[PDB]
Amino acid sequence: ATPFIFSEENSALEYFGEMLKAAGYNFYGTERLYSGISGLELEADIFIGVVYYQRLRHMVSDK
Amino acid sequence: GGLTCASAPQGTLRILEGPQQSLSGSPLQPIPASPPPQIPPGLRPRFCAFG
Repeated sequence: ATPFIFSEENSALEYFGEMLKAAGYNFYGTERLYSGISGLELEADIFIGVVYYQRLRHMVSDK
Repeated sequence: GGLTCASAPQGTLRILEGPQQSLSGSPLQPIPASPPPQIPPGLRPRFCAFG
């Protein structure tokens, strides 16, 4: 994810959507979910993925 | 028998030592530009549906 490595001509979304479509998923990164409460396939297909979360040092236990 | 002022100099020479410029080649980088990130060949799906 180095800055300034992907231009307007070579886009990042194009690159990673091709990567995804090469794995059987869809270009735009949306997979369609079901509702865990009603059990029905939601009408909109959701955008899901893997992101890196940090946990901050500020906790309600200290404030 | 003493030293007297003589005629004013007619000119001055100033010497300095200087080397010269080479041709402009402008060789910017060993491996140049920002080489683009790219597709691993073939890849293949690493996941299948159930059923």
